Amino acid sequence: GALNDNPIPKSVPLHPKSGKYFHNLHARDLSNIYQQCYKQIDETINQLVDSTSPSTIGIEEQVADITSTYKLLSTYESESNSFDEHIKDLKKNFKQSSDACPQIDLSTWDKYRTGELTAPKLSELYLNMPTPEPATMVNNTDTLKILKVLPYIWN
Amino acid sequence: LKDKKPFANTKKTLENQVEELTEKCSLKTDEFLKAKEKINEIFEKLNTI
Amino acid sequence: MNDVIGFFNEREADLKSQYEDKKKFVKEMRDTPEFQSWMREIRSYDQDTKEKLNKVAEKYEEEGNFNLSFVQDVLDKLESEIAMVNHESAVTILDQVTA
Repeated sequence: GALNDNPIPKSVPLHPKSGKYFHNLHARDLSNIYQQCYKQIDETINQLVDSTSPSTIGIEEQVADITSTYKLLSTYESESNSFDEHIKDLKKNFKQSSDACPQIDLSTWDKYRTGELTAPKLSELYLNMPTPEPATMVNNTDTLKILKVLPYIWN
Repeated sequence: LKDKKPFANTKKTLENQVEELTEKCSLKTDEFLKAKEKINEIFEKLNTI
Repeated sequence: MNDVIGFFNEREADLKSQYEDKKKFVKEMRDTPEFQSWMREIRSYDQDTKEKLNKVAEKYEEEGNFNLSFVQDVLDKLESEIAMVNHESAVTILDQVTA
């Protein structure tokens, strides 16, 4: 094995200075943006009822497209939610493993750089972090109820 | 001390990595904020309806 | 790495202090005034005297005698035997007696 003559270790445990930095590591709360989206879609539903001529058919495609759009948007919100949950779990596990790994001094510097000491690497663990999945897709708004039933209600 | 010289060099390398990755985070944040701005513009368009 | 470099600097400050102190100690020993005086005394002997003293050095160091303790004890023993036993008149009076 090619040891690190580059004293930068392949992986190091959580240094407290960056432990604080690690505390700031989080996915941004986008749920406010999603609530804005959901409110806009509800207003879109209301105005779609308000404007569409009941004598004119052809809103089924509009409702289906906005249905797919809102499912996609809820999927994105759920992806971000599961991403944040995975960030939390990953942070907990990384902190536990790093604290289980010896802290960094010159001796541990050489051990970590040469691979003698191995610690969780947040870059590596983040790659190993579970991919954001749809966690609790936000379909429980009245938005998807109307976006689902409104083609048929229009009929 | 001969070791310490590479220690200093790769410490500077680490600092450069910090700077570049923070800048990349800022740029991705800017792009995501631009996406948010487009979403807000679509919000405004919806109110026109 | 910041902490590591600090620790390395501390450890090498300690090692540099020790190494410089002992290098200065060696410089004192190279050459110590006692060392120089002993070398001057050793080289001050003539040929046969230095040869005999080297042979006695081999003898004593084979016995472990070549030390300040044994040498000084021999000195003091001979001094006690000489000073307590106080030492031409004899020879001349003997010649008169014989004639």
